[PDB]
Amino acid sequence: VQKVMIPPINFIFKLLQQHTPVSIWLFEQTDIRLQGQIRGFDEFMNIVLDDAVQVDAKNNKRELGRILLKGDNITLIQAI
Amino acid sequence: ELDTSPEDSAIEEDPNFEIPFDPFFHSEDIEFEHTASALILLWAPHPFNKRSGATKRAQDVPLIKHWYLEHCPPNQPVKVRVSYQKLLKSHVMNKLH
Amino acid sequence: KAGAPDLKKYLDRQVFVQLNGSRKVYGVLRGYDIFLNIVLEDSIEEKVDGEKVKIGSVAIRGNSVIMIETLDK
Amino acid sequence: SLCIKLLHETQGHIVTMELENGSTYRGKLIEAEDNMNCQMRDISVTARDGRVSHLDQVYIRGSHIRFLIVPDMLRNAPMFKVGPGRSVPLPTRGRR
Amino acid sequence: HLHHGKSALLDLLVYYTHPDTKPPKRRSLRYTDTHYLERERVMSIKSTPLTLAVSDMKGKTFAFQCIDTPGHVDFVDEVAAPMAISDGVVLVVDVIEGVMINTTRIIKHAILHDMPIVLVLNKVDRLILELRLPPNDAYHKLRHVIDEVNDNICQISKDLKYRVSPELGNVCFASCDLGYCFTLSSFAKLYIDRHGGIDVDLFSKRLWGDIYFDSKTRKFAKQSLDGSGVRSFVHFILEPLYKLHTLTISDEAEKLKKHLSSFQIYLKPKDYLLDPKPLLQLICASFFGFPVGFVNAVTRHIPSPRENAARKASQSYIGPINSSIGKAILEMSREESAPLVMHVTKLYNTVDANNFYAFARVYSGQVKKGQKVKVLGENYSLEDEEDMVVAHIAEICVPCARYRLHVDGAVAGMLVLLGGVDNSISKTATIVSDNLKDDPYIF
Amino acid sequence: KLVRFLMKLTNETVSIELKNGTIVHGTITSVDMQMNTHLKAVKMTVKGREPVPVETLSIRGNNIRYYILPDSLPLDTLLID
Amino acid sequence: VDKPRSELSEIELARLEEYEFSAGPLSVLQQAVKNHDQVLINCRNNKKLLARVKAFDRHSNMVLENVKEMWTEGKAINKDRFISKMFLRGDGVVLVVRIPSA
Amino acid sequence: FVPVNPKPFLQGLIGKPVLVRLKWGQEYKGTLQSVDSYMNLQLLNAEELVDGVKTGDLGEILIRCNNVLWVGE
Amino acid sequence: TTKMVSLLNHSLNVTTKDGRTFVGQLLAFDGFMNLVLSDCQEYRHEEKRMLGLVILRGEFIVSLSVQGPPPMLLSGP
Amino acid sequence: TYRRWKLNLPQMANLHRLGYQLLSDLRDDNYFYLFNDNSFFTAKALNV
Ligand SMILES: Nc1nc2c(ncn2[C@@H]2O[C@H](COP(=O)(O)OP(=O)(O)OP(=O)(O)O)[C@@H](O)[C@H]2O)c(=O)[nH]1
Ligand SMILES: [Mg+2]
Repeated sequence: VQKVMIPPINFIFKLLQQHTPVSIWLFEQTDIRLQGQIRGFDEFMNIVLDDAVQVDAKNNKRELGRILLKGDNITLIQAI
Repeated sequence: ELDTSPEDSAIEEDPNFEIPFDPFFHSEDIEFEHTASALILLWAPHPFNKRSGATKRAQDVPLIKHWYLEHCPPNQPVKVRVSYQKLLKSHVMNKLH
Repeated sequence: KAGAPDLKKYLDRQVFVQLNGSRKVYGVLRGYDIFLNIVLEDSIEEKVDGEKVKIGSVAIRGNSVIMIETLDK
Repeated sequence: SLCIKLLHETQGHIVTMELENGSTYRGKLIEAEDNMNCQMRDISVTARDGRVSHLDQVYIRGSHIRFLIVPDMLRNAPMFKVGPGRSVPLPTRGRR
Repeated sequence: HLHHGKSALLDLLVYYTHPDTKPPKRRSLRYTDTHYLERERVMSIKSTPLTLAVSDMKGKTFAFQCIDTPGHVDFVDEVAAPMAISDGVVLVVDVIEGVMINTTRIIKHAILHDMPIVLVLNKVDRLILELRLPPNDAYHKLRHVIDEVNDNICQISKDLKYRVSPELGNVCFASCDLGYCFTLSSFAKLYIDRHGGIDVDLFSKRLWGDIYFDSKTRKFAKQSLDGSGVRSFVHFILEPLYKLHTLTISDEAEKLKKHLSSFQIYLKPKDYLLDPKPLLQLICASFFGFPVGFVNAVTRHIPSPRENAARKASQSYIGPINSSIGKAILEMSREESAPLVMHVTKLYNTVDANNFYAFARVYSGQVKKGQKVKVLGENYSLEDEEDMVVAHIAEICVPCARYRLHVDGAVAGMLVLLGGVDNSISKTATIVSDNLKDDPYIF
Repeated sequence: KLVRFLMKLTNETVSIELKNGTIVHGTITSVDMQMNTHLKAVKMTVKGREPVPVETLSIRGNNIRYYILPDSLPLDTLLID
Repeated sequence: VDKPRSELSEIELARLEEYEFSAGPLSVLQQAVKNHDQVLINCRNNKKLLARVKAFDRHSNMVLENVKEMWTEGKAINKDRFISKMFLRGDGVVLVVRIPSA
Repeated sequence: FVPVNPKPFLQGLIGKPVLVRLKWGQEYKGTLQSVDSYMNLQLLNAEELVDGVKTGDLGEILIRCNNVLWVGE
Repeated sequence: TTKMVSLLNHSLNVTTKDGRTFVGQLLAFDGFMNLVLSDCQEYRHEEKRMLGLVILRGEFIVSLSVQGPPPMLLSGP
Repeated sequence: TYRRWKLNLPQMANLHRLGYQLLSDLRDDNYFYLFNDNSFFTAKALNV
């Protein structure tokens, strides 16, 4: 009847398989947020993004393409 | 009366629980070459269960004291029984004083 | 070496998380890691104004978690 | 670690800690870890400005602690010597 | 039961908290005997109390007020009387002998009085070095003993609250002669400290009955079809224990030296050239440190006096709970304004048989030396107001078996030795304060 | 490893600007491979504060911004292992 | 070299350590020391460092002699400061840029 | 359908022109030819694009690992 | 790190990352430079507050100094 | 001077085997129930 615990690494792995768009926050930059498709990650969860657009508080989207986001900055990972 | 055994309960959450390390002494075996003899010596009479001592003098080792500290063997003649008893009496007097 | 945080009592409960920079997120905890990386489902985000925007499934880095709070009596 | 041992000693008492924000927490410590992650109860939060709020159950991550005010009567807690391999300060009886 | 090792268990803690004490030449220390008669018969006859500070698995220090009871059948007075001012029972069972008649009696009387029980399976080393059972048969023997104890519990109350099982952290495996007393959690933590980060509770709850570990999948199975896996407890606990004992015993200096070097246990070269038994004691005291498993089990599964005040008041106290005295008992107030209520269930001889010490548990209030108290007998009531005796308090001590710690005053929730009030007390008595509200009731 | 260069040099006056911007000036007693530096008879100058001297003082390794070494040191020889 | 696995014993850790300066990003400090080139270094407090690098660490802990250090900040005024010798903790480094001597 | 991990992503990108972003607003352009395990990187003929404007040329650049925010193009 | 031991039971002032200063008697320290101070006073900005028994984080600590010395034959023929 | 000795495990086992005729085989001490020293002292005192 209990629900099985899911560790975060498997959560990101699942997101990788489902190709779910994500909304990545940042460590201190509150207003800048990044979105795109996740394409690869490591144990330190450096995130390799696809279709990375730099969305802002006023939705000032800017196309960044495929980028590597160093793990030190990701505060939150959103599912769509 | 337990509804679910603690065993099935323990397994049923995260059946894929994993631990990578091995027990502490893994390459060894629970019985070595000299284990049987070591256990035999562990429960031996006083001189033989030590491996370290202090080299008593030659005359300070009685070698047959346990023969008469125990009971007399049965079916012995009268004089032997009396000898057992008298040696025991001398030992008791020695210990009392 | 490292050590597993004690959070089994907080699993599958309405929990409130404070992040760095005065962030605040609701949700029910669904997992945790060695570095206190947590996973939330059906969570809700608060802003400074206070309007509640549903945020979704969430995987916060543990480095940013300030506190984890529950409200039940 | 002697400081972590004293923190564990605190468990069950009322300890005040302030985090990297500057807010101080007044409550009963119920759990502690080697990382100094703490669990608290009946907390009276005093923000940096001075506003007083109240919390019931918290799990403060240890990396964001500045210091703690341990109850005074713990100044007599024993500081055991720690050998090389031991990870907890306890009375010793073996070689070292 | 008799000679099952309950005094050796307390000697184990005393050896650690008192560095000056050393083992005797030809026998066990048997600290907390302190009677020339008991040292002659080599058995406990009186229930000597002992208060000392012990350390928890994580480092917290508790104040264990343990009372050592006799194991002989005839001396059950010394078990029942101190058990009325105690919060739980620590049951020591010899694994080789098993559950005996006195163990059964203690279990029945403890469950009958709603006392939590912590089980200690003593003399484990006899399974390895004396009976020479293989690890699997040893596991079966331990499990059979625990099942027998649980049966004796169930004969009184089938409640699931009273249940002893290692997976509940309620059972300690010990060898007080060799000097270790661990639980499932103490080995799970002992593994974890060495090998990194895995939750101790999740690991420890999977180290009991017929949960099987598969060495290739690294997962805990349930049945282990054919012989793919071996029982988790045997794989992770009993087999390492056997190998430790055998490495020490079997005269393998270099292998043991290397293995203890891996554990950062370093011995002087003369130490390997020791008698087998002190070598085992040294290895076990360096490998297993302070017996923190027993301390953690006792702290978790035996309520503190404040938490146990309600049960004590409901069971022992016979007056009305709604009164002022009853309320003072339930809150266990420590302030001076509170009524002083103490229960005396024992009297102890001085080092010369001249005067007695009253062994009391301060249920509420405060007591200072020189305080005026009125002593209530075993049958004092509204009909019989003539059993009260007004008496002073001469000296207050904290018992420590072979000595006493004198304290100017004592506080609620403490077990203290009272001097100066012994003349009117035969058997049991209740000591309340004179300047108190009317209608004092007895326990 | 190059921190060994720190403990090869000892007992000489050095000026340190710490991580907070403060400046200290004194002779080292001993420095650590883990970068804990011990200072004696030093000159404590807190940023935006009046300078104050103290007899002995120690820095945590993370707080060292840089050093100011004297010019009387055999730098070439001191760099060898 | 074919050992970036990051699970290595001491010998191969040292081997990768030397190879990293043999060819990796930190290699620039090697020939900067050998060729004695001007390098401009910026700290995290907006301070400028120009000097020769006599030696450097794997943590980029560099010893600098003959430093030309300028910091800017009333109206924006630029000021300089020359220190004969300094030890720099690699923690504060944001960037290094080499000025070729030739 | 083929996931590319960070280290493979950077080593399969050696010699290509990229725009690195720092934590603090500076973005640099150039070509990289050397990245080690700790992901601090070296550039050639790089220039400093403050606010997205080409002000000065720097040449070859050593960037410490932590200071970057992301890398792309 | 043998010098670190020599400051036990001394009175120390510790300047912190925040900018405050704690003065008190050192009871025990740690590898991460966690300091345990007894009868600790807080130097904010100077205002005096009694704190008591205080455990410092390692990161919080910037520098430390000592203000006070540690508190305190047979026969012949 | 011969004041302390230290023997191996094989050597002690061999000596135990070689002198097996002249040592007891009890290892229990419950054999001497009323036939131990203190019982003899008691019997001497009571004249039984
Ligand atoms: N082999 C072995 N012997 C033990 C162990 N623990 C205790 N003993 C021995 O058991 C005997 C009885 O020990 P005691 O401490 O007197 O036991 P007890 O429960 O106090 O006996 P009573 O006070 O009469 O109940 C002594 O010879 C102890 O040395 C053990 O773990 N292993
Ligand atoms: Mg006893």
